[PDB]
Amino acid sequence: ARRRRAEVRQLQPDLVYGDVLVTAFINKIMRDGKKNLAARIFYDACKIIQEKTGQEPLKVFKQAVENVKPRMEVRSRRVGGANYQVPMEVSPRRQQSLALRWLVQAANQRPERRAAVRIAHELMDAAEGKGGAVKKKEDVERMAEANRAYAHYRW
Amino acid sequence: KIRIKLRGFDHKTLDASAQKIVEAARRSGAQVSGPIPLPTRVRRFTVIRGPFKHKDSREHFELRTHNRLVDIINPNRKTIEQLMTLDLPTGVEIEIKTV
Amino acid sequence: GKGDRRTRRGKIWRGTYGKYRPRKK
Amino acid sequence: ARIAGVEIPRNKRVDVALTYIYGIGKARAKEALEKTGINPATRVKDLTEAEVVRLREYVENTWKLEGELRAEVAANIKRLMDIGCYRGLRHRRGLPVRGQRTRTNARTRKGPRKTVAA
Amino acid sequence: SLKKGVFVDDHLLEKVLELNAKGEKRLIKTWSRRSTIVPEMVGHTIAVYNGKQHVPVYITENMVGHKLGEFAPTRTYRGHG
Amino acid sequence: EQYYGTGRRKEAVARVFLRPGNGKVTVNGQDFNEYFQGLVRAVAALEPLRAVDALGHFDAYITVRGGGKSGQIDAIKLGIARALVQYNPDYRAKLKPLGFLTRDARVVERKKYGKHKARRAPQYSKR
Amino acid sequence: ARKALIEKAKRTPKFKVRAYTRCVRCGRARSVYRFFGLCRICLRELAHKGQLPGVRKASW
RNA sequence: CCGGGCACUCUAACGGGACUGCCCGCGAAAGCGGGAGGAAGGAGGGGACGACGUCUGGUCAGCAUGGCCCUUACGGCCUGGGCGACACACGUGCUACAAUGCCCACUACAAAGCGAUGCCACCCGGCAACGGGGAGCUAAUCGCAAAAAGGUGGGCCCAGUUCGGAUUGGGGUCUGCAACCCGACCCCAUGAAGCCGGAAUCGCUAGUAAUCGCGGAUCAGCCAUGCCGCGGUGAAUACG
Ligand SMILES: [Mg+2]
Ligand SMILES: [Mg+2]
Ligand SMILES: [Mg+2]
Ligand SMILES: [Mg+2]
Ligand SMILES: [Mg+2]
Ligand SMILES: [Mg+2]
Ligand SMILES: [Mg+2]
Ligand SMILES: [Mg+2]
Ligand SMILES: [Mg+2]
Ligand SMILES: [Mg+2]
Ligand SMILES: [Mg+2]
Ligand SMILES: [Mg+2]
Ligand SMILES: [Mg+2]
Ligand SMILES: [Mg+2]
Ligand SMILES: [Mg+2]
Ligand SMILES: [Mg+2]
Ligand SMILES: [Mg+2]
Ligand SMILES: [Mg+2]
Ligand SMILES: [Mg+2]
Ligand SMILES: [Zn+2]
Repeated sequence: ARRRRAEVRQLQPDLVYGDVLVTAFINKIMRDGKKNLAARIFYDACKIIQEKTGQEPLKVFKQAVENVKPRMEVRSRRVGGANYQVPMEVSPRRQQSLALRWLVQAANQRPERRAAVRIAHELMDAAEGKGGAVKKKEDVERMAEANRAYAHYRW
Repeated sequence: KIRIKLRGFDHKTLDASAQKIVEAARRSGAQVSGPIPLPTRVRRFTVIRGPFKHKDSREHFELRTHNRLVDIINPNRKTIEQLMTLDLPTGVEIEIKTV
Repeated sequence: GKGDRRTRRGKIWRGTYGKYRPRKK
Repeated sequence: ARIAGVEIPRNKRVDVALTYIYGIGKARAKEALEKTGINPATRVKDLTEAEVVRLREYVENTWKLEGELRAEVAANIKRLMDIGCYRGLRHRRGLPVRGQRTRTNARTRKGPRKTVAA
Repeated sequence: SLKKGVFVDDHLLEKVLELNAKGEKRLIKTWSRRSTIVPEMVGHTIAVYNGKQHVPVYITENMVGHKLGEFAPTRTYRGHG
Repeated sequence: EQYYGTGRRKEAVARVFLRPGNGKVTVNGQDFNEYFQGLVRAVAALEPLRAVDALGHFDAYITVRGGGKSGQIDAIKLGIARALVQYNPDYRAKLKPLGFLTRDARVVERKKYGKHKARRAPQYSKR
Repeated sequence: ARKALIEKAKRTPKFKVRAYTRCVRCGRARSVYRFFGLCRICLRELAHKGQLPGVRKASW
């Protein structure tokens, strides 16, 4: 992105729940370009967010995402002297992306054998706040805690 | 019921041939239904550009057979004689049959 | 997987036909 | 229960649990299942000692298996060596028998690598 | 493999069928390693060619379906050290 | 007696016949949901219906060939887009901001010698 | 290639397996197009001067 | 399929079409942003295209060609061998280590190319490779053809396994004068390492990367996982 401000890919909203953030999440379950698998997995998750939980699975999603969204993180800057770790808050765009990603990555670490139950339970456990994907969020905000020392080098 | 099959490697002369046979027939006789392009069949060669070894860097070429069909329903002995003697093709090929 | 010649996937990949990928249509 | 040699398979499926015998698998399994007329989708755990004896007695009798099979493949190889033949040398020296290439990876038949200097 | 087949070069198949009914048998050198061996080859001593020279090979009955070149190896090894 | 449109996405070609009725849709002599049964994006084929509010106003006769199931679908989308705009072409009004009147120029980029897939390049070595 | 080689390629008999395409400009055995009877270097050479009928360099 | 029309799809030639030509903003202009156009904008995406020169770059083994050199041989023909060797070391790749996965069944949707010294429908024999028969096509007119992933249904239940198919034993098929060295393919058996890979390191900015299949050139056959192409599905992310 030498010349450009490198503008963002605009995603076609969902078919069923009618939302951009779903599709953006769908894509992240998609190994090797299979969307069918992606959505048939994801949608089966809400099948599981239902007979299991009484709430309204879309609402879980928008919340578990908001819980997993990192408020500040630590990236690096080269200065006179060493390369440092500087705390900055994550852009709105980046919050989203990181959240979507951890969601899945934690999700596929859980032991439960079938794909859609992993995303079910993680998206549940995330919503309620006790998620492994949320550990990462906290743990990232925690790194920005420690280096609040070098906070004066931010751009 | 007599059909003419046209081939050649250049469509600039091919079409210019099929055009002549149209009024070597139309004006010159019974009804002959206009020139219909058949799909082009393409032989292609992709070859290494230099004599020794540079295996990326290939030039490629193609040889294109273009086909042009024209049908003739009803025979006139002026159409026939025109289509025999009055031939003005060059690198174009031509065929005909009763069936 | 594509390397088991004793299955449909193998045979296809190898381009061949046999008891594990019989020719029919 | 146990078929030729000892070879106890168990639980699982039946037509699968038959592979676990030396000399048998896939095909030879799905075969003896309908030639003793037994359901393959049944699990060796449960079934009549009847369908068990039909099953053992067929297999053990039709073709040769772990004990005598191994010793038969054994004896073939012995014959290939000591006759002096070329397939025999490649058994003698532990190297690949059917074409292929020893300048690089033969590993399965060469062992782990034994590095040397340059 | 072949079967409607079983190929043997006529060169030695001659001199072998010959060494059966002659009553006498001795040392015979062929360049034919492509051929197959036996039954009337057995007991004979043939010298096959590896590209370099003719190697004597004594013929017995479990050498049967094998080509002659199997008993006359082309390379030379003896390892590295 | 009916209305028509043309659409194509990526080597797939769609012919769309729109005549009014219950809203029954037919694809290649098949109920829409038999031919496309069990495919996520199928119902996005007719957006501009719902977008122009004609719901159970039109039946559909559609033929389609070329490309693959999922590109055919966006091709049918341009059919409905273009057909609907034949009947009362004030429907330009809300179609084009939704984008439904544009054809997707996006296709397979070719393959290039010395490359692998046409962008994808052979692994660098240096040694 | 050498002469006896460009030659022997034409004396085709004895076991028709041994016959092999050799280019009719070079003597070149490798990469000889069946159509032209030309090796890959000559076909690029003749195609360029317009001496190959209806043969143009493509692109797309 | 027939009558019938070519309207549409398409086929393949010829033109059209976007030029920052219009509007507001900036600006001295060139341009820059933004707008509404329209299928398309700010060179629409992709080719072909590679300055004076550089690397005493590459190639006397495609060819040509100065000089040197061999002349019953440094030339020429053959049979066989070798280029395929294996303690090891590197590059580029294919297949994986599995449950967004494997198997079986049923069921869909492509493009580009090849073929009457060939491609081979359909019937029969064979578990099969294949072999008998045998029609159509000088080929948008018949054939290669099944596209695969996908879809539906059923099974496997986390196991070195219905993962993975390396190795090896036996049995055959086809080409070819001939498959020991050195072939490809089918079947039965065998089932190895492998549970995401140290230091290190490659590609990719959109119809791309991943992933799935298909054709062709060479070619008797084939060690193709290679190469040159074709379309199916189809992300992520660029503060800077
Ligand atoms: Mg397997
Ligand atoms: Mg087109
Ligand atoms: Mg592709
Ligand atoms: Mg390369
Ligand atoms: Mg010369
Ligand atoms: Mg040859
Ligand atoms: Mg040749
Ligand atoms: Mg230019
Ligand atoms: Mg130099
Ligand atoms: Mg020789
Ligand atoms: Mg080599
Ligand atoms: Mg070898
Ligand atoms: Mg490879
Ligand atoms: Mg182990
Ligand atoms: Mg060999
Ligand atoms: Mg495991
Ligand atoms: Mg690795
Ligand atoms: Mg071939
Ligand atoms: Mg291929
Ligand atoms: Zn040449």
